[PDB]
Amino acid sequence: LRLTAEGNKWRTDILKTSVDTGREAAAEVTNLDKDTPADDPELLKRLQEILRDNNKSGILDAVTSSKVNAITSQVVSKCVPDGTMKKFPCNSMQAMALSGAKGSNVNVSQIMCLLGQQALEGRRVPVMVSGKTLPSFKPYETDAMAGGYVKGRFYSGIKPQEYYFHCMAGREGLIDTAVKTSRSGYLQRCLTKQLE
Amino acid sequence: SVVGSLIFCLDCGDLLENPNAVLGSNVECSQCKAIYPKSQFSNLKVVTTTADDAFPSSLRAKKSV
Amino acid sequence: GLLNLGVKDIGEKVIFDGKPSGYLGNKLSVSVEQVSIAKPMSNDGVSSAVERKVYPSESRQRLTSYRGKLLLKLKWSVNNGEENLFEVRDCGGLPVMLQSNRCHLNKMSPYELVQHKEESDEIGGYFIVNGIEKLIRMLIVQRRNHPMAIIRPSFANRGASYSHYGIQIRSVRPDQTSQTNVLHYLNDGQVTFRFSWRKNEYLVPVVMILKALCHTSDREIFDGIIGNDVKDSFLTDRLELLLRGFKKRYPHLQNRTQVLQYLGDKFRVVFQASPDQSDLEVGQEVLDRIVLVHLGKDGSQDKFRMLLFMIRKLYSLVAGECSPDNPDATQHQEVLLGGFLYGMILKEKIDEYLQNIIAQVRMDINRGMAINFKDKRYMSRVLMRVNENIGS
Amino acid sequence: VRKLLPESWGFLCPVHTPDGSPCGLLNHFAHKCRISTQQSDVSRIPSILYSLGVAPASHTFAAGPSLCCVQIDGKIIGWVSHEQGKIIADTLRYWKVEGKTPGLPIDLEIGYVPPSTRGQYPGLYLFGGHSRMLRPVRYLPLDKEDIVGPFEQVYMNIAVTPQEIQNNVHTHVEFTPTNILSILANLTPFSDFNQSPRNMYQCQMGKQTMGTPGVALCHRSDNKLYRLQTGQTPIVKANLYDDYGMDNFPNGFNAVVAVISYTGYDMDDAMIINKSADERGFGYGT
Amino acid sequence: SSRHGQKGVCSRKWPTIDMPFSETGIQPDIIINPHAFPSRMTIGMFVESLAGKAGAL
Amino acid sequence: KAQGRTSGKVPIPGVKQALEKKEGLFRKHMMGKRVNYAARSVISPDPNI
Amino acid sequence: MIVPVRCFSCGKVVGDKWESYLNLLQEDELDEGTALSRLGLKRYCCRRMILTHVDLIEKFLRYNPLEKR
Amino acid sequence: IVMTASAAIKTPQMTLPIWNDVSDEQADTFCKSISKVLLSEVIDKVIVTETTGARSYVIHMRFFDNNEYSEEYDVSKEELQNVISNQFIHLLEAAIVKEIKKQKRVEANNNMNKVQRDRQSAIISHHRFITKYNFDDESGKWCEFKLELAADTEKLLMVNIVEEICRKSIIRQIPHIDRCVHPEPENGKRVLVTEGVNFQAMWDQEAFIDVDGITSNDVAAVLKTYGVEAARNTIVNEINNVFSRYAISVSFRHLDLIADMMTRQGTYLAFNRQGMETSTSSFMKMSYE
Amino acid sequence: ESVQDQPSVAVGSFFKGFRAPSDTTFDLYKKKKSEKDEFVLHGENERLEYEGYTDSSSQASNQYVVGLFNPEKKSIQLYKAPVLVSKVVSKSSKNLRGPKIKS
Amino acid sequence: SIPDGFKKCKHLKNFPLNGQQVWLIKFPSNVDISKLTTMTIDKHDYKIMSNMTLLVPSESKESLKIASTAPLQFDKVFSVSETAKIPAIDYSKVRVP
DNA sequence: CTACCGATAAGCAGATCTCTCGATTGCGTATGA
DNA sequence: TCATACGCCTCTCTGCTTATCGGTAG
RNA sequence: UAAAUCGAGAG
Ligand SMILES: [Zn+2]
Ligand SMILES: [Zn+2]
Repeated sequence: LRLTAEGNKWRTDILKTSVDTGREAAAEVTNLDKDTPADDPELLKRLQEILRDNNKSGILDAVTSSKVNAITSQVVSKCVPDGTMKKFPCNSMQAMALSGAKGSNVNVSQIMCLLGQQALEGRRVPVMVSGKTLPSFKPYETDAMAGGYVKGRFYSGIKPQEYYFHCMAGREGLIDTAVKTSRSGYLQRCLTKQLE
Repeated sequence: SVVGSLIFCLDCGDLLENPNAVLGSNVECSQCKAIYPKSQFSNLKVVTTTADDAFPSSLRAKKSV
Repeated sequence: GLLNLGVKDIGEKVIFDGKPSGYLGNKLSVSVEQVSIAKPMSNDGVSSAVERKVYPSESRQRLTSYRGKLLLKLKWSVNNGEENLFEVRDCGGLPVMLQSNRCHLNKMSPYELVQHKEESDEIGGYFIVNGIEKLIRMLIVQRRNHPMAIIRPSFANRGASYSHYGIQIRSVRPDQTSQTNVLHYLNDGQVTFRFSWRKNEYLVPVVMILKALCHTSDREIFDGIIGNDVKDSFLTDRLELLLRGFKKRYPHLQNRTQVLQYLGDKFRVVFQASPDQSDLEVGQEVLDRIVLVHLGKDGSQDKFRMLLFMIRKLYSLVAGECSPDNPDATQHQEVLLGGFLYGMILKEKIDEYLQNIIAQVRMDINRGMAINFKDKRYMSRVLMRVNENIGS
Repeated sequence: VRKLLPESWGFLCPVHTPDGSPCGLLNHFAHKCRISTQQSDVSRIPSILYSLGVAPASHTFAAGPSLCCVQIDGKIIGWVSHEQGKIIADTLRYWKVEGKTPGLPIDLEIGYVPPSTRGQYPGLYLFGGHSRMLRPVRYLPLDKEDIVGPFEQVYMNIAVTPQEIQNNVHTHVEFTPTNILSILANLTPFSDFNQSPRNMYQCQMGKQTMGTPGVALCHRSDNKLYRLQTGQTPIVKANLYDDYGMDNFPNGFNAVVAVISYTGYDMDDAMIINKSADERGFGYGT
Repeated sequence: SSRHGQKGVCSRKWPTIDMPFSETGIQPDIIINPHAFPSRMTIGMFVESLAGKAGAL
Repeated sequence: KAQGRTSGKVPIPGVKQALEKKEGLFRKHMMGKRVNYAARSVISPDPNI
Repeated sequence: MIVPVRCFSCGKVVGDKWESYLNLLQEDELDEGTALSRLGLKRYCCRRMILTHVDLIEKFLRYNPLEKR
Repeated sequence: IVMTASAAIKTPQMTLPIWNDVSDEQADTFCKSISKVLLSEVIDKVIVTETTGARSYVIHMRFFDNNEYSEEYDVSKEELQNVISNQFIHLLEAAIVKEIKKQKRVEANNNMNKVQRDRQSAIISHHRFITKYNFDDESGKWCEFKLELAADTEKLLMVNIVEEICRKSIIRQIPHIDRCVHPEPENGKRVLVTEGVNFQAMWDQEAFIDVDGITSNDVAAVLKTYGVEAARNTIVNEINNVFSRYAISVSFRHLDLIADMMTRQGTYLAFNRQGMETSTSSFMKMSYE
Repeated sequence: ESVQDQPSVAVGSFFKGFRAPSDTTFDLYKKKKSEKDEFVLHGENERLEYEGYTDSSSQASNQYVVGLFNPEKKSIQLYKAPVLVSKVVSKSSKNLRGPKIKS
Repeated sequence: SIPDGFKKCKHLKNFPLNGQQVWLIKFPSNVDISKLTTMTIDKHDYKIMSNMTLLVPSESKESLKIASTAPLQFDKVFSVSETAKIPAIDYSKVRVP
């Protein structure tokens, strides 16, 4: 599961460029000019209206999710295959992912390089009524870190806020998994009763 | 006593009946029975405008922001 | 204690007998003023003397419950203090819980706990019933004493009010018992108070209670709901609609006394009242028993002010001036402790016990007995003819 | 209803929940969440508020969200401006944290909602009643412990670690980040390295283990008991494992594990246990 | 099960002789397939194994 | 279709209620029955069969 | 409960070493590692058996049904 | 699709294939022409003035700027005035009289032209209790009309009913059509999609839309207007495109059998008791439910 | 420059812009307490009854002071006046009631 | 209707109003009235910066009358608000690495 | 003019895999002891 | 005085079905 | 040997 020194250097250098991605995405969504400060009163007001509404929030979440997904794709592409301390076939994780024995490249990426952005239902993490995603974060925080985009990995561990966001995502996943099995049963039963 | 369409009694503070539904030329309070002549208040004018979130239109988004 | 506050706020339940005595013969006013639970003890057969001490280890081994005696003293009052007959009546063994103040392990050190066969670090918080451990699970309920702007389609859908807005408040009496008030909204420009005294629900115009709580003028209501917001045409129009609707529907109620009388004779059968309570008295009773209980009796001015605040909040909500409060967000939630539920159930069981003895007296009235309320023999005869197993 | 809201930060455990039908509904409390069970002394609070600039509610002529309605457990105490209400909220929190004012109990929750645009209804809300939810956090001024609740928390900035405190932003900080987790979630070793659907599986499964229920089993008549004959304290364990005195009830054993594909009798989830170890008492129970 | 939600029924009582012995002579008392880890990503188990080995040493 | 219930404990199911729902006679006793000569247990792997 | 007689992984007898380990910890100021090394437990499989033992038997013995408390 | 035979599906649309010779220009214009526009979509605000000096009601219908709304929605000031004077007041008076029945249980208007005065008098005669009417015949920016009413009635909101009337008023709409967006072509297919099903409307627009390849998401409308076999084809296509989007392959024999069973009577049947009773064997239905 | 703790004036609160004829007059009361005494203001007229109280839950926590100020001098004459919350009842409507019990 | 102990005040001091600005100062009970914005009084800091109806003694100085000219409202209103000290944290000892 | 025929508005009825444990079972009353 | 038998003792979807307000011919 | 309700679980 380890990386090389140069692989970690690449990963951290690319992740350093994700600091302003959230602010730029928010500014683009609110139609504000780029390079605007993250604490601009007009930007804060526009994000306030976006949070109050439910469609502007969805648009902003989709745009920021696309940006952070581009960032994580860059990180994974540059680091996963040619940054590992052990290479295939010596790397058992990589061999298992590539040969289809168990797991996949997304699992290997989450373990080794980046855990990506947490999506609850095609959307970022929920927001309080005060514009705060968590007590640890500013109101109307224009930061990908305070949007569910966790920069940690399961090899080096995840910070507390990232842990909370990932717990949210896991809970939604388990709820949907529980629901779908009961959902399909009535459809199958009616189909087979008529077509038996 | 008079703020909008409402008329209040300056003595007790009860809603006086609408002057357009009384005998005429005067209306009295239903509690103090004080004399309120129909003069001194004839323009019961209210101005109201719809909320900003009442007419969601495509041009509404583009006119601002 | 919560139990003492509950029996104090229960009040006295009154019955009459036919013995010509303005209303019906003499008066009986049964009430409870002290509920005491004792630590569990064993009679050891009939030996008695100094009672033995029971322990949870003994309860577990015997495969029975671990309960202590429950004591209530009845204030058998005849003709409003003419002749009072106090009597402490046991009500069976109330299951007590471990490590509580009414348990025998309340302050025992770990060495003593090991000596008494419990555990090195035994923790209570549970009841032993029929030799089987049990626990009253903590439940999440609405936050007390807070009016929350709530938007719900289930209001207009199958609601007597026609809107999906409202302002719900779950007030709790000082004896830890809840009574919720829903400030519904109507599409035609008025607000209807809603509550559920018994298992059924009732609706009352809000301005009714607004005038009934304290002596008020219509200008006072306008001031309370609109503070310097004279230019707010929305608020002024809604307030005018509400006041005109009240004056049109109830032109007779020009005074607090007669609006209270109307409330009283509207709520007379359900709020069980003897043929002694006047309409004004029973109206004040239902007012103190239903609307804004968390401010308690003798808080009519505070109830009036808080009702004005609730109305302003509802109008601001329907005007889009404030977001709805999420019922399921933990920000707007509290937890029912589990012992408070025990207190509520004890208060209701005491109420049912008092109503049962009064029903026995009424059955005696319907039949033909000596029915002398001043006779200790008759009082003990009617007290032994009613089930008293509150502990059971 | 089952969504993990961010308003449960430090009150409800994000991990501790039973996967399946009761998921999200049967949650558990954080191990440091104190539930108030008594009514705090709120007699002197109205007297303090009036001195701080609150106009009396009896004679105020004020209404609407444009004014900060100060309440105490559901009683309208007075009215004040929004900025003044914020100042009173901060001053009340300071006086509550510091141990000099007699009228203000530390358990009192000062919930303040500043004005916004179509936000929550504003006003200064004070609570001291029973059944409240309380959590200890470190008030950054005076470095002293403070008590907050869910209603007051969602409007206040609280850094998760002392290294992330920002200038003029954070006024509180968690004592440790690990007090937002429940028991059986703090006890999971290296819980920040697993997928969350595995931390929650471990939380659900730590209750089903055949450990030791108690030591007084000779004086109990329980219908069914699951006893582990020989348990061991973990080599790797959280600092809270001995804080709660959990070594009195060992739950399992330390086994020499080999992450190896050798036997061929374990692909999906199966496991292979040494025969000789089993014959030596490994994992025995009654 | 382990402390990271790794379920699994015991499959066979593998005799000690057939168990893969190490250089020091330690024959593990529990074998867990390496394929269980990539999908669940329970790296906490990997950290815990070596941390416990260092602690026991 | 029964009329008359003040408090009660449980309303006795009619003959119709014995044949109607998922727990009724049809879906529980002819569309699926408990079977003789059948076992059930936990599965463990075996690459040698 | 009481100390296992044999180490699970290999089979070395560690049932005669719990009291010695406790004495080495109490009387002398020996660390757990040094005490285990002195006892003769070189492999970590043997070391864990005495290092992580709980000894719940002492807690169990306080509940004696055949002696007056 | 399969288990309820929803004739009122949540999201009905058609696929309109544009001709190969029509560019994006004259296509977006066609979309704006076919899309539905409401009266509320163009009103900036309304300023209701109530006076009892008998119960008058002066409504000032502020409008969006002409140079932008006539380009966004392709609706002219003449059409705006026509729809107002023909439907807006007609609905407003009906709502007002219904409210009364239930209860009982910019400044240049003085400088006016002869044509405008005649129009105002005509609309006053046409409608019930309107005392004045004017329109911005040179800018299309406002439309005032007094609404003097009887003084015996109580106070009325006159704002939350004007909101509803504006939102329910139709400026230019074809039945069962809401919006017509122009999505990016999938693979060489110039596709125009709508938000509703009404085939006969697009049959007239042969110049822009190739009427032969009009395929709709809805099945009941396809069955009603094209026949049973087209309904079976669209059933198969809809039940397949959901699987394809989820990267799951189901052989078309299964979907063909399902569609043929669903349209075995020439009607859009379903797999429920309401589409089950037509069966020879009764025990099967009794065992079903 | 000179405070007057002794009862000189008092300020009431009926509603916004409460106006009464100049012939109307009120009477003041004073309980026999030590500090922060409760005040009751009484009055009557031809057909209206005027009354007021002071809320003890707030009158003992804050003080209200009236005063003057010269335009060219800082000489301020302090005057302490309590605040009374008041209500207005019509004399004819004050005795208005109904039947005790409706049979 | 005289409540118990609420004796009618025999006499009241004259309250001059003609001859001119009328202000209200909502002094907290803690502030000493006898001894007399960043004003400093006693040993604590304070913030100083038609609602009610005013009454004035009549000629008989045994009753209350509403003051008016030829009504009269207070020219200015002040509320002495008690303030505390909120000190900035020491970031050097707060942000421990 | 007025009856047959429709076109909503409202209410009504019926729906929304197996397996293992454990616990529990009513008041209310009224007359022969 | 007092026990066991008799008498009861509040936030989802699809249709179908009935009643009631409009219209056309005779 | 039953039958219903509630509670706790496994896949
Ligand atoms: Zn009056
Ligand atoms: Zn060994």
